[PDB]
Amino acid sequence: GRWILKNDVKNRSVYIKGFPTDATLDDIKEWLEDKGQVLNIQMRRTLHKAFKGSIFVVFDSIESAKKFVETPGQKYKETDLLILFKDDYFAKKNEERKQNKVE
Repeated sequence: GRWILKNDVKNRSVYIKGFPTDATLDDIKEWLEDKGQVLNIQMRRTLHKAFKGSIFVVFDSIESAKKFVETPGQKYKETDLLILFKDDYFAKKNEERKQNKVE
């Protein structure tokens, strides 16, 4: 995270949670091919006695990645599919307010 050069990878990174218990590359790529195309996807796994099911997806165009997160709540039937952005994950993950606000 030192000196951002080339294409901003932050505005081009996306994370999705809720995939099936076997969201393999073929299964995860199947849902993306039918909605939003990703040029790079990282599968998040956890110890065998661990439960994960998370996968990071990076769209080819930065503008296309923001339009997917700016879309109203999008959930996939059968397996609950939830789309989360990197800025929000880091915000909901760290949990720390700095500037004043409603709270």
